[PDB]
Amino acid sequence: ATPFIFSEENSALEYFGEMLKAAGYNFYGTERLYSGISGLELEADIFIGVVYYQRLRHMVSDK
Amino acid sequence: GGLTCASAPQGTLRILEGPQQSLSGSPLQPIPASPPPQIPPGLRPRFCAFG
Repeated sequence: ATPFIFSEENSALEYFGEMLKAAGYNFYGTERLYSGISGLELEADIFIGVVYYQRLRHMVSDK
Repeated sequence: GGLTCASAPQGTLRILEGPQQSLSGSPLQPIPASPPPQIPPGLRPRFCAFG
């Protein structure tokens, strides 16, 4: 994810959507979910993925 | 028998030592530009549906 490595001509979304479509998923990164409460396939297909979360040092236990 | 002022100099020479410029080649980088990130060949799906 180095800055300034992907231009307007070579886009990042194009690159990673091709990567995804090469794995059987869809270009735009949306997979369609079901509702865990009603059990029905939601009408909109959701955008899901893997992101890196940090946990901050500020906790309600200290404030 | 003493030293007297003589005629004013007619000119001055100033010497300095200087080397010269080479041709402009402008060789910017060993491996140049920002080489683009790219597709691993073939890849293949690493996941299948159930059923």
